Amino acid sequence: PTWQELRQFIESFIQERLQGKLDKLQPDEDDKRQTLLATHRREAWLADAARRVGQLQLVTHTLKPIHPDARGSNLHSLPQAPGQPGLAGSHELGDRLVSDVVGNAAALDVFKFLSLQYQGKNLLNWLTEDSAEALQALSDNAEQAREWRQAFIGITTVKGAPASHSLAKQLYFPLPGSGYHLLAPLFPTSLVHHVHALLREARFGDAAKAAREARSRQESWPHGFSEYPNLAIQKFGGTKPQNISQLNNERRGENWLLPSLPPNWQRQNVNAPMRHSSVFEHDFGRTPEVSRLTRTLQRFLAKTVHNNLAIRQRRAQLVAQICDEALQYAARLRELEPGWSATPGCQLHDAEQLWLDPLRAQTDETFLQRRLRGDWPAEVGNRFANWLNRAVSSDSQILGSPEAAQWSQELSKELTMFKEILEDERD
Amino acid sequence: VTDPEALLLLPRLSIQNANAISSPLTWGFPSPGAFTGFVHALQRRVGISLDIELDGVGIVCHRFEAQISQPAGKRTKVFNLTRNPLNRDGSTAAIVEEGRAHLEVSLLLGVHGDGLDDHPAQEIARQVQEQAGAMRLAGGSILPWCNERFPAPNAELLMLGGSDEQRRKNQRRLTRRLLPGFALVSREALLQQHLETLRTTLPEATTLDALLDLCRINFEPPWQVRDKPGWLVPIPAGYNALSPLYLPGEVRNARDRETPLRFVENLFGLGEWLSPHRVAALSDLLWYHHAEPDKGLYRWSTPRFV
Amino acid sequence: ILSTASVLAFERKLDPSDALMSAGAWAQRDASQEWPAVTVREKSVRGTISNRLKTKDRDPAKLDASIQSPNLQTVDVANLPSDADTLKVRFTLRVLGGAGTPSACNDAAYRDKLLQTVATYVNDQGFAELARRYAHNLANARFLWRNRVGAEAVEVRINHIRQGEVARAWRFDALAIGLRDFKADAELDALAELIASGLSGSGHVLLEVVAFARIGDGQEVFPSQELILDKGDKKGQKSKTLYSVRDAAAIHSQKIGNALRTIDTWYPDEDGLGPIAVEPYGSVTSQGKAYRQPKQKLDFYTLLDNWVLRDEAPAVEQQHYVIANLIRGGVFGEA
Amino acid sequence: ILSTASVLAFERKLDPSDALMSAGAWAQRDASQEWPAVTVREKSVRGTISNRLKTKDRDPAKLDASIQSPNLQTVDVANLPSDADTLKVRFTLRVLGGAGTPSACNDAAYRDKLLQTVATYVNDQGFAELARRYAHNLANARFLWRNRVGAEAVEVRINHIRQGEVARAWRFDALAIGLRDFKADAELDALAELIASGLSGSGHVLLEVVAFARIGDGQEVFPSQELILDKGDKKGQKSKTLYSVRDAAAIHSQKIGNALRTIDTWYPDEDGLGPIAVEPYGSVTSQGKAYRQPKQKLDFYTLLDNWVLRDEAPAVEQQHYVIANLIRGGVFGEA
Amino acid sequence: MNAIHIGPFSITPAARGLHYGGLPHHQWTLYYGPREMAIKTLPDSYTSSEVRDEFSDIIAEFVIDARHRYAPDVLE
Repeated sequence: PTWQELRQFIESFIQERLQGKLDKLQPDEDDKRQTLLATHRREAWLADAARRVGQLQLVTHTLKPIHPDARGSNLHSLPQAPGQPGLAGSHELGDRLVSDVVGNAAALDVFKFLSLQYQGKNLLNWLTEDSAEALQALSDNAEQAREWRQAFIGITTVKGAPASHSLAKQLYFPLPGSGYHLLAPLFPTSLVHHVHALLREARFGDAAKAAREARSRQESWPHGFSEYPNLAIQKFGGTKPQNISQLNNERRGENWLLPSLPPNWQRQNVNAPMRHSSVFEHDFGRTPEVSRLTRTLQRFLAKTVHNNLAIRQRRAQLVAQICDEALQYAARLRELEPGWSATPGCQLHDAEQLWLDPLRAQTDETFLQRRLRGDWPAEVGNRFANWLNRAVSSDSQILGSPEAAQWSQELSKELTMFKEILEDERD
Repeated sequence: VTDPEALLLLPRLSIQNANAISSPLTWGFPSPGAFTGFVHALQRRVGISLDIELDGVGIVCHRFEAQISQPAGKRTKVFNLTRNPLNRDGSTAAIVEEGRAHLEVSLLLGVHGDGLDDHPAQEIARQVQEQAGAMRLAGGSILPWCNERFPAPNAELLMLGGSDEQRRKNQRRLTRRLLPGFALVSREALLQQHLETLRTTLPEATTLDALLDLCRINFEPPWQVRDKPGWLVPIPAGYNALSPLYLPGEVRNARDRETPLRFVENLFGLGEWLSPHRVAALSDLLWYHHAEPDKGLYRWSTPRFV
Repeated sequence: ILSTASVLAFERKLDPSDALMSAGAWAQRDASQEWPAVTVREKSVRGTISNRLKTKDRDPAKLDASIQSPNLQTVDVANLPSDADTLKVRFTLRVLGGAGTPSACNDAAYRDKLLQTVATYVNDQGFAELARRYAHNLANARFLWRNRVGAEAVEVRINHIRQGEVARAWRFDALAIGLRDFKADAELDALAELIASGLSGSGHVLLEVVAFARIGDGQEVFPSQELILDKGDKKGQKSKTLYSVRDAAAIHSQKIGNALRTIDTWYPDEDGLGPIAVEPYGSVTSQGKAYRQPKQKLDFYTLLDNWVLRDEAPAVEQQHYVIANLIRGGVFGEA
Repeated sequence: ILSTASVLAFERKLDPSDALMSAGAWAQRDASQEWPAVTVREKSVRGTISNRLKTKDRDPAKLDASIQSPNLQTVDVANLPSDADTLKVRFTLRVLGGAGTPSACNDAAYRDKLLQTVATYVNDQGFAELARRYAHNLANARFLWRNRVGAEAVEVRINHIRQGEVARAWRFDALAIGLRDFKADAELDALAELIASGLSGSGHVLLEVVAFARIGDGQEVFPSQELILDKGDKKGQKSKTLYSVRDAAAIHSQKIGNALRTIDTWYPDEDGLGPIAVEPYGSVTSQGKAYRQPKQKLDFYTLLDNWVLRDEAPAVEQQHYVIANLIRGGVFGEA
Repeated sequence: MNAIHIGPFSITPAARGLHYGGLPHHQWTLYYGPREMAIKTLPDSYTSSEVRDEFSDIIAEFVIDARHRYAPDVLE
């Protein structure tokens, strides 16, 4: 509200800056202290600040993460919020926005001087508007105030012609009718800073680690936490992160990428169930995915029926996931040797070996091809249903009530779909 | 945006070193934009000569493997790199980290046009196969399956079957072909529904927090885990405008001077990996471009899924 | 005025795959489709300090104290089995066409002038020398690198795959063909003609290259080592990590490409090294020194700019070097 | 001024393999190709308090309380069968040649000067004494580290493998050929000449070394040992882990190479200890001390720098030591 | 460094160190009185908090097993 108090604050801040640089330098000779006190205490320091602002720029999407030899145009832009649903971006970033700094790594003092909150809010909005409190505390003359204001406000604008370097990415996007646009994207440093803050709070925050310690002792807590597995680290500066940006200096590289991975990204091996009697309980049963599925089915078997429609729906796609994983497991056994089912053994699951190895019919033109064609084994579905009955909780309350009736009906639907899948395997 | 007259199953394509850096916030499988651009390049190179249109791609990911390692004492992961050539002064250049991964995918290409009746289906399927055999899919080469036990032939199937039973049988056999894999679909409606649920849970919640919550492993006290309906990966959903549309000659250092250039930024959406048996028709998995250049929103998605 | 393009790029022609490593016995190289793969294992090594001291650690007491601390490391190691003496290295190679066509380029007049320059080169002598040198680098086992060093006998079998079968097959003795001399042989000329036809074509020509090196019974093979940055973590890591694709030791594709690119014998320095990999500013990673410096008029950028803009056509060898750089690819163009 | 190179990497000559150890019967060792491999087993030990106390807990009450609760742990153990008295250890050695040539050298003038120095060494004194001492270390079973100390009789059979067949076979009584003296023997001189031809680059040498030692029926054998970082309770207190390749006990290749390198009898201290492994700063891990201190002018780096840069050729023994270091290989060179 | 005491537990370091990779290391062993529970080889650059966090999980599972083993019997 008063220019006198703003002058008092800025003089105070340059006073701690002066004493800090004198203490750090410890100048006992060469007349360094006199030059420091004659250049960083008056309006001459504001002249140097106006000089240094022209080399720096506040941005929200920088280009320097893309190959650091690329010289392009960095932008400080917030995209408009789309009407289309279910997608994220920079347009969610409102008041929780942090502005990047690009340029020299030694002139960033003017950035923290310009991002001050003296009377309650930032200097940027004060210098944009014609505020009586501002525009006079920094200059006694009007022309000096005007030139310093234009200098300190142009730091958020695009400097130079719009250019994206050769090392930067430019990606054609086909227009709906016979056209293309070039779409040079910039690295959203504001988004990765916001997600870095969120992930740092989730993985190293005080409440988060308190919840982790509560789970470690298996006790209750008013809130839970998150785990964030399979995070990837992409560093931008090999040894000098400050050459990219100040936000990339706060987090030294460390893009903290999220795991967009398919379910088969950790394929272990394929093995033949040789000397075992039933694959679904002996070799199929201890793959980690189906183990998790049957444990979720175990937990959901004994549950309240207040939301019984949603619970039955969830269990329906649950048992659908078990049958899908069974089909996938047979499909990946299809890449084994064609005649592994003919190996000697007392227990080799001959009833299910017709479905486990389709490829045996090629070598055995008359031994087992016609048997598999004519029989069309669908009792494998019955055996897997018996395995699922062995894998469901033995609750008599569900069996007496109609809950077991609904569970048996949805199981019958999933098993008849599964049997129809195994029906046309001879095509 | 259109219904294909046929589905073109590109067989198991071994992709050598695909860009594992899908987005500025996600890693792993390549972006669907890469696959849609590869299909558009197929149409631009061989689709026009065959008088057909190649729009829509189905991604199944029969096998995935990323060149990553886990350092000792850390639970996160780092990317294995390549030794670039030295500078002109004989010193090591600054390392720019890129992720490179091994794929094995088979693509369902949506075909519609007069070349389907003009040419045999096997001939156009073949010619598309040896056109794609000399291309790139996500920055990596394509391994063309030489001197193994038997190559997988390309197969084009017309969706207009002679009967409903014949169409259903053809769809199931095509699904049986690409069985050891998981179809990739988009879940924008699910992401919005979860965001509304989160907003009723607590206000002023952005869709970024809903996207993060749908992918992270949540632990709740009595210690259980909040279950997820599917795999629910976070994927880049396209590009949003960051600058006014410049003329083809305005932007310095452009790719060409015949195409307008607009600066953009990534849009992050929800995706799902699911078995191909859980889709009604195999044409519901096809990914399409949705540009809408007036407001930006240069998006790729798979509509007509549910 | 024919200003040079601000954005210039070339696609990687002649791109190989990962060299899968497998093991077996000699004189059974024909039935090697079922040879078991070479697996990367783990072993512990305990060494002693053997690096140079910085004149302050040379005190005997400090040296003895530092030796008394054991130096333990975990390394990835790849070995032939104790009953197999032959290492089989197999990879696939695609020779792409449209060799002189840039992938991205701004100026359309620069497009026409560059394509005219490549047309003049191809109808003057073509890819006869370049494909000859590439076929030589395929014929000798230069892509084995350290595996080629102490092998009793190396044989390279190269098959042309047209549709799904061997259209034409080659067999070479890699140790007879030198690593620094490019002679002429009839089978080598046929392979060079095939590679040149692939480079001049519109599609691609597929080759599989299978090399059998008789290393020794149970000896130690050398897959490509992976580049992992320590990034200042406090835990000690494994010092050596080997590359494998699916539980099978492999060599990186760019390593094989660098082996194939070793055709440049026209650099201004003497050929004491012999051929070097074709790169801009003639860099050699093993020698730590970049030949073809821009202070001399023999680097790729100045040679290309003089050839296409000022029409100053260089020597035939330098034209071969420029076109070999076009085969290699790269992201070019000034701001 | 010819300063030494910053990158002076050397590759390893005399490449050994992992030594797989099997078991059988003496006087049945001629047909020993079908002998079953020695397997690494697990056994339980209960250790008592037998270490020095720290002068704080030497009071009787705490010592008795510690004795009342001994520690239980599982150790990997390898023994012969109770009906087998001899151990067969088999590995293959490959002599490479080209010792003076570095694998990586960023200084060309230094590389030329070093090559000239090694060449004039070879012209003056070829690889005759070094190969003789390597032949001694092959003839006696020094690669049997603890399997040799109490053996009744040790026999080493070395076969030169040319084209997959035994071109020449050797047979030595490894207990007659001691671990202390480098004497003269006609068969051993032939082996030394073959190793010399391998080191000089005049021929390809691959040796298959088989050692038979009578330890006793069911007696413990000593394969290589792996490092254990974490013990825990999930693992059954695994305290010692032995090295194996495929369910077969084995010795690390670097241990075999260290046993071959034990040729250095020229260190400034007295040779009452005997030969030591050829290392920079002459270090011995068991002795905890470094012979050839850098303070004295007899370590590898100062001798090499004086020999190459200032042309100060050392004594012939020190030249042998330097060339043995070059054969051994390393990451020689400063930052 | 020095032994870390966590209630009845003690994390005492080895007197002599070692080098794993290129970094100095010491073996830190966890005790419950006279019972040795686990040994870990840890970098010398770890502080006491990181060494304690390395054994926090083993301490927590000891606590869980002790709660389940000696839980009082329940009347219904």
